Amino acid sequence: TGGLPRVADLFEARRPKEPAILAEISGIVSFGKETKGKRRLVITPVD
Amino acid sequence: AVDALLDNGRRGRAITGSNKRPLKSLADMIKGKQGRFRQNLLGKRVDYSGRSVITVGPYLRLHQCGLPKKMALELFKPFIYGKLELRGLATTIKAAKKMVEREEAVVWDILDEVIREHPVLLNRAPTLHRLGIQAFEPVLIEGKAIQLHPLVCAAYNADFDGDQMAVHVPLTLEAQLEARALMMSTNNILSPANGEPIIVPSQDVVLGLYYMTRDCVNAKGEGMVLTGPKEAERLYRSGLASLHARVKVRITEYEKDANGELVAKTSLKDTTVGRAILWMIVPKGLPYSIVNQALGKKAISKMLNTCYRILGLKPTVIFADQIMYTGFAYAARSGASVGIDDMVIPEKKHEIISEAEAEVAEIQEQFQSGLVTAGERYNKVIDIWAAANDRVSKAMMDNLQTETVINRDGQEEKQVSFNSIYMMADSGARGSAAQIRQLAGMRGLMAKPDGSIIETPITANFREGLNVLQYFISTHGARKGLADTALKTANSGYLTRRLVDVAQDLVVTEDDCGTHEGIMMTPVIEGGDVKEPLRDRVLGRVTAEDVLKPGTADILVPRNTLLHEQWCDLLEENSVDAVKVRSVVSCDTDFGVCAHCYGRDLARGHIINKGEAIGVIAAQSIGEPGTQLTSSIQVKNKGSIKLSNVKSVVNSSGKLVITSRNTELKLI
Amino acid sequence: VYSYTEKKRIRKDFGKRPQVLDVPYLLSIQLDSFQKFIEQDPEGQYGLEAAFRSVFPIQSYSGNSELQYVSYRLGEPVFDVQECQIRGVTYSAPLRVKLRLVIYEREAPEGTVKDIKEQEVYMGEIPLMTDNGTFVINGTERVIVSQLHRSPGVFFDSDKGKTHSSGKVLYNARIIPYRGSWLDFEFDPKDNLFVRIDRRRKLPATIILRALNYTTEQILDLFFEKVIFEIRDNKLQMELVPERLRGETASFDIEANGKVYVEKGRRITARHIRQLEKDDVKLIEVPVEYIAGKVVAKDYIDESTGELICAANMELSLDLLAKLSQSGHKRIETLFTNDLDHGPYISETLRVDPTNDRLSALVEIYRMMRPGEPPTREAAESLFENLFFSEDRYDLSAVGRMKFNRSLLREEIEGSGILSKDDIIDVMKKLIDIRNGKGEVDDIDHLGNRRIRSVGEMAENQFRVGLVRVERAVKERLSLGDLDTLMPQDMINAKPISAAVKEFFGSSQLSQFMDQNNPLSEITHKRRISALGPGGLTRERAGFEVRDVHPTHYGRVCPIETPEGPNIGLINSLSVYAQTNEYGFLETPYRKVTDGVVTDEIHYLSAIEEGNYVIAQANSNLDEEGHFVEDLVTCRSKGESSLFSRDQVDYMDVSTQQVVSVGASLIPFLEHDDANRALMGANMQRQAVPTLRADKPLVGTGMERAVAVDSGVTAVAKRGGVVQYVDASRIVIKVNEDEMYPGEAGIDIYNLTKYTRSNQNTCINQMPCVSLGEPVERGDVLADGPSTDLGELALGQNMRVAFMPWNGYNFEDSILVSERVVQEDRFTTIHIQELACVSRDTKLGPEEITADIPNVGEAALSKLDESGIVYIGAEVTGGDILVGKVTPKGETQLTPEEKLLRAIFGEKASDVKDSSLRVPNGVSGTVIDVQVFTRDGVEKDKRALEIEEMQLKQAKKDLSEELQILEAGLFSRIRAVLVAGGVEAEKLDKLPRDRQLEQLAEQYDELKHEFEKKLEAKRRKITQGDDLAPGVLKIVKVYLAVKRRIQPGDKMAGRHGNKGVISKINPIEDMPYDENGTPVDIVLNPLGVPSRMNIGQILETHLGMAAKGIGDKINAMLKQQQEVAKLREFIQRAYDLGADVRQKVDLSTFSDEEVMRLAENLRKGMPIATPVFDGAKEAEIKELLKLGDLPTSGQIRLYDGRTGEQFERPVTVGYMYMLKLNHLVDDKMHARSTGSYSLVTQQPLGGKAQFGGQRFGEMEVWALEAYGAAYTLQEMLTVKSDDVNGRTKMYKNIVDGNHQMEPGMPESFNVLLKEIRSLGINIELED
Repeated sequence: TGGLPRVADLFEARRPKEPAILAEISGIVSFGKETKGKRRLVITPVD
Repeated sequence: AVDALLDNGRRGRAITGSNKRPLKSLADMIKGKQGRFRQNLLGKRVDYSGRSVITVGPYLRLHQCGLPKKMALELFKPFIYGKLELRGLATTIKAAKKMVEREEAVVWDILDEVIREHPVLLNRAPTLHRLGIQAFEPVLIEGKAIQLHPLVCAAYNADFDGDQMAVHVPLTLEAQLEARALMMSTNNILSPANGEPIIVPSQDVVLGLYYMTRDCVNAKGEGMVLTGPKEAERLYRSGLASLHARVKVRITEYEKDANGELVAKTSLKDTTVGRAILWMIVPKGLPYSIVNQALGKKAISKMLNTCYRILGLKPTVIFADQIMYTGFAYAARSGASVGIDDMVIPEKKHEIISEAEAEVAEIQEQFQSGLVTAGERYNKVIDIWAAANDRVSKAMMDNLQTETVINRDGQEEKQVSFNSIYMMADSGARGSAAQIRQLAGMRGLMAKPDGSIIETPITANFREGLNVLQYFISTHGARKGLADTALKTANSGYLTRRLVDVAQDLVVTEDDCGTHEGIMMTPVIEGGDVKEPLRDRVLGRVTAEDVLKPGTADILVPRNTLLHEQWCDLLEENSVDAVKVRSVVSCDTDFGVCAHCYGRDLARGHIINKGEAIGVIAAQSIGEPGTQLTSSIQVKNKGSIKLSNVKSVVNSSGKLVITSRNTELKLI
Repeated sequence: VYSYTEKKRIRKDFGKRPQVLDVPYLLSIQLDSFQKFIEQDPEGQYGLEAAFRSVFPIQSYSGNSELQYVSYRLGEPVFDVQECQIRGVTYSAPLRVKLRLVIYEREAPEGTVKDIKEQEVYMGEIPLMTDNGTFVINGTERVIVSQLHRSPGVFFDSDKGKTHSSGKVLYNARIIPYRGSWLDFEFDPKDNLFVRIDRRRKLPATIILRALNYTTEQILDLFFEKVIFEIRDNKLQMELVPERLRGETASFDIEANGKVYVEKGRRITARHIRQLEKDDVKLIEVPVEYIAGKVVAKDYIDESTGELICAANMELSLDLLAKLSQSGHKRIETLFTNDLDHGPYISETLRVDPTNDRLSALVEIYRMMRPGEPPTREAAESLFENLFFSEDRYDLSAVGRMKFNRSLLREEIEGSGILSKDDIIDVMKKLIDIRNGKGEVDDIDHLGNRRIRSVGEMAENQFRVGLVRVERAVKERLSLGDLDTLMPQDMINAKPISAAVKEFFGSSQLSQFMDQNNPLSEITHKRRISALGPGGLTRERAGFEVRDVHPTHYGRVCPIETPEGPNIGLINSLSVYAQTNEYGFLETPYRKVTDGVVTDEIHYLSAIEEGNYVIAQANSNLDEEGHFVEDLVTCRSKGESSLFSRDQVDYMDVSTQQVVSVGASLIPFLEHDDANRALMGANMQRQAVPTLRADKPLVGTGMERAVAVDSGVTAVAKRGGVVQYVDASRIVIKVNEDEMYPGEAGIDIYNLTKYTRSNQNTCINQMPCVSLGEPVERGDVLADGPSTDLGELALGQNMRVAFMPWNGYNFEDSILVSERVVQEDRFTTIHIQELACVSRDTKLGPEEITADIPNVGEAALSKLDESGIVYIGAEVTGGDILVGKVTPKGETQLTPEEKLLRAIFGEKASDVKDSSLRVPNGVSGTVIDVQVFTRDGVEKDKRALEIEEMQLKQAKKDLSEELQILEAGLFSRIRAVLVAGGVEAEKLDKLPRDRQLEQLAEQYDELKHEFEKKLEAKRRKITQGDDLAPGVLKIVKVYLAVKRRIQPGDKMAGRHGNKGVISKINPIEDMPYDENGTPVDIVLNPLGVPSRMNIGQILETHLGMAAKGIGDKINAMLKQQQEVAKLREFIQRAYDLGADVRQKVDLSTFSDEEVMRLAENLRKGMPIATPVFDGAKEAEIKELLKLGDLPTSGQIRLYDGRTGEQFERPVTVGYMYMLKLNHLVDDKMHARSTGSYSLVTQQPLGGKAQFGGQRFGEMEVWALEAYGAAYTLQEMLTVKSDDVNGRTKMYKNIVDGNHQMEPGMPESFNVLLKEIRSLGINIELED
């Protein structure tokens, strides 16, 4: 929201609806296994 | 049987012979709700207390309040009993009862003896934050309501409607010392959320000093010379010249050119009589330049802040009181009245409404043909009426800004219009040109029951007529306001509840530990303008590392240094933008915090000491604001375009296209 | 135009707007509803008679005792309003019902054995509504505050985007029953026609159809269109019905007659249907696509080829097509639904309801009732048919059935009560319309879902309960009634009704204690619109939308009347001109405008009919009759307030004020005031102080007398005539013969309440306004209620208010007032309080009042007479004793050295103690009246008997008046009989009053005989009327009297929403005065306005300068002792001031004598009737300051009473009408630190009553944790008032003055250690 509501959830640190995921490790990322419900986001490190 | 002692354990609620009664529960009897029935709202009606409404009291000095005789009796008896059998003006304590049984004038003098320098604690009921608790000195008042020092009520947010303050007697010398240690009136000057001297002249006192220091073109005596602001005092109290005449008076402004020795600098100033009188109140050290303005509310609060910076604590305190007494004094000299015949309405207002009429008529007709759609027509309408209000603004605002011209040393040299409205609108006290302009100009489009906007404005202003139509537009507004605050209140309390919940055990209990870490402090340069500076974040903190200057290999702020005003002015002499400060989340102190990781910004400006349980003071300070909670970008900042880490390239037409997502545009 | 009223004081009729609606009695809106309820109307009138009719003929199974209904009769009002207010007995009348109790022959074609009619049966009483919409039952007036719930009819709901939770805008329905249970409906973009029954879970719609035993081809026979597919000579065609083509797209090249009417790729919107119904082409060629995707109805199998592939209800598939379209069927009748318009709801709802017969249907509806248990089948058919079809259960009536069927646009908007099959299905058809094409949804704010429970309607609710509550013991009593046994008052008692009526009209959330302080405050309490109530829109369910404002409430819902805070949209009350519409709506007054001419026909409508009619606004420019100036006029079309040709308006609003309530009307220039300070204004007039000298607002709106006449605070006259004997508690009237009853002449009487108490324990006194020898009119006043002047609503008093900053006595809320106020004692109140006393037998021993009084001497008895009771006007203070109360002691406590001495020195030596009712701690007042109640059966001793004799004298004096006037009148007839029998006129002059004889000689005696039964019936009510209560035989309620004046610290305000508290009432010696010398009386703060925006009070300030200015003209002209013509020069100026508003001139009336009174009445200003929105103008205002010797500006340069200089730039000065609030400092200042604490808990005794210490809260605790106050917090929640012994260990400590204690234990803390001690852990602090 931008007031009490969102700040309250800030205190419970609620994982959102569509959580923006961050790249786990430095390195190349690729695909694998098309939509079966999920999809492989194979982030293979180079280092 | 053991279970019968707890409650009945988890058996079946053991009753007694022919009587439904789960037998006496020790568990619930020492504890209960909200912990126990002491540490809960159930903490009984305290002794040494007096619960009643409050009243003003101008003549009430800085370090004091006024207390009713009757409450005084009920709240000082034991002292009088011990004092009557101590001196020998009563034989026994029961004989003492009899003297006060008739209220003997004798015991009132003994009452005096136990009131003269007896610290008192004042705590209101609607108090959710610590700024509702202070300490004072008694003054015998023949009345029913507890009088209070005016320039403190703003912090209390305690008005005149039904605010009942409870008085709590600091009986032990410790509590009495705590009064005159941290809870004293002169001990709660800044807000424990930010270092500003929290009490800013609200409205009455502001206007007083506003009608004092002010300039114009026409004024009796404008031009003569005086060798002192003292005779300047005896010049206007008599009234042989006007309060805004530019008169040469020799004011002796001072300056702490030394480290405590304020070198004297006698200067001559062609100044207005009002601000000249303002100086007799101004403590030496402060520069005359700060009181050579047309008075501003932001300036008037930071004036005491700079009087706290330059002159320190003491000079600021005593000065604040002097202001209050003359605040009322010249407030009366103004006789700042406003009635129907004193207001002014532009007949250019109904002229802009004529314009505002034309356009909307034509747009609805475009819809009758079928050009603009309903929504298209919607916003179109809204925009022209908003711009119309700005024209109504550039109407009533310039009108009431400088339209008064007076014959003086030429044709008719204009001076800023002395309109009361103008004074409130420039003092900052209560004059909000937006409210005022919904009052004298077209109020505008009010929201709708949906949460959107009724495209119909409140054309007819408040001074002039209003219809039932305009009312119902604004009806959602009334509703809206009430609802939100009425509930934000409750949630803000549970907000502070969760805050105490989280930090109870944290105490600053060390000074230096062993960490050379903290986090990077950076100004929130985002969007257009640079909002929060590097300075105002670090203002009142402790430098983490040895920081270099934009100039290389030249350290300006050594590692452990307390950054205050001058050092912050030092930070802004060069162009250092990023500095690290030792953070408390990086604080190596085990189960506690060290001062070299916390800082100094508190309810004072000095070093945080060991003994300051900070967890809960954070709760209150942060939970307080609960009630106040709710295409093609052309660059407007004039600077150099610096492409940071972005890989752009020139192709046909010379367009510097972008091929990377990390396009961070900066304005070096 | 005038009455004797205007002769005493004419209010200057200032109005400019042509008015038409004669404001009715403002509580007739309650009276009339009550009138349609209880009234002799056996015709079938919707009320008591239709109510009883509904329940009658009352009988059960095989009892053979059908009870019929005849009529009823109501007794006499037991007491008068006055006695009901003084003693506190219910004001009602015995319901004497005439029940036709007819017993029938057992097992015969109903032959009568006894056709008895049992009359006047006592079925309890019914509170008669006093003609001011009031109800005095116990003590003072409690009133039935109207409520509001869901209007009985039918509902359609939205809940779009939030209750859909996907973006699929929902639009469903409901059916709000009148008397039974709900019937909800569904319709989501999920494609669902469901029905949530009664309240519980959602069931398929078809679950009802099959309970009625519905065959599939009876259900689909009514719902949709059947598409006739025809295969002629093995070619596929369809009989084109373009009417069905709504919601169908052009997939194949739509060919008809060979012509391509529809190219492939552009839906058949509303164009190609025109092109096909121009020649009605119902023969088209279709390939294969168009048919493969449908569902068939009849049973057509493969008749030429030979296979079982299709029977009933099947669609087409890719494999089997092979034999389907080559088989060749002649008439293929399918079903029809389309994915755009007609949603296949019911066609899929049968596919959700796994039933197909009555049995199964019954079962699943029972599961909606009680889930988990299996039903039977016979108790299942009983359940079903009796939930919505039993007339002894489900009812809707003409209210529910009108809004039901008119919302269905039918004509059967009156008739049945039970459900009709095709009507439930038509609402279902309308719901299909709602989720596909037509139909809209009813929002809660529109009257559509709002029913106004009225006073009489709420009575029918409580009384219907009474009917059935006792009936469960009446019905079976009819079965258990053989022949000569059951009779009225053998089945029906009084309690079964008493325990219900007294429970809802005595103390209920919709029938509460009327806040009594201001007559206006009283009307705004009696006449009120609550959104809360028994089954109303509460604050735990209704959120913010139910609270908001809706346009349709113009002229009915004043959003201004409501407390300030959370509850702000469920308290909003009615608009004055409005009246209750029969179905639960509101008759909205209008004016019939025959297009271009304003007729004076005022029409009452609703908000629903408002949507069909276009209405002009009252506040518009009309001319001469109603020939609208501009070509355009404000026309509220169908919700939109646009501009139209004036020749189209069907109606027009009554008056410009026709939108708000009383508290807003009486305050002018709201056309300049802010809505926020408008609500604040509303709030404070309802809290209008009961002042001593009640002055009426000079500049009102003309509803002053209107308050007096529409309220019941002033004793009005029901006949005109010369007053004969006016004292104070009595006003004896002689009535003029033109309206003097030919029934025992006609001498009326009006008894005035003299210095009594109220709910607020504030004083009420009807002050005699009529002197001796002054005639009245049928409709004038005799007394003055609290805060009234000559009947006229006089709340507070107006003073010379100013707006100048002046030494901090005006900081935003701080107010500064002249000491002259309390120096004249103009603003003072009287608080007469009642304190109950108990005596006469406590099981421990029969109690006696005072009798044996120890623990005192004779000093206390100086005011405790020969009864031990307090004097007839004492000055009791501090801790004295009001009345003596004795109570016995105890067995276990008597010592052996006093058991022996006990059985010697009398029967009661040391047993009876002194536990009297004492003067409340902390009060110093005066006992005025003693309300005593002798033991029911046995009298008191002497004092209570002295009070009876006291009452006796006060009553005797009055009844003798009405006696001697008729007794001596007919004596004059006897003075005419002796003349006829030989003149003895002068002989009777010399003879005593004892000297056609039969005739009047005997009538003299009867009037005296009447006089006897008069006072004895009166003393009947004096002697045995002291019934107290079972247990407490003798009750003594004392009446103290305490004047509380105006002092520094009291919260005072005004009308325009300007609050504040007097900071320091200063001596009149500091008051800034003008050139004249007359100081100012009020000094307020200016700074608020530019953000407060209540400028009307700065206009009222300048107009106030004028309203009083003219008064000072006549004031000084009367000092010159000038003639009637000089004052009339001024009257004419002040009548034709400076504009053309219709002043309604007189001068044919006595503009000499009739105005000579007005002279010394108008010398202190002039009462004006000014219209708020459409009344006074600035041109007229400045004209009156010019018409007075006042400054055109209204701003004089004053000279400080503490200086004497000119407050530079003339200051705002003039009069404004002040208004003190009921917030008093004696109800705020309660000091408690030391005293006594409770016994049940360590919590102190009291609160905001006796002993008011600070009930320290948990969050202030947290403030002390934000500070370093730890040691003080220690003693705070422990040693101070929490440790039962630690407090004394501190009291005996500071009587030495030593502030030094040790770390003591919270002792219960010591018991907490023993708690863990009896478990497993334990305390043994080591080292």
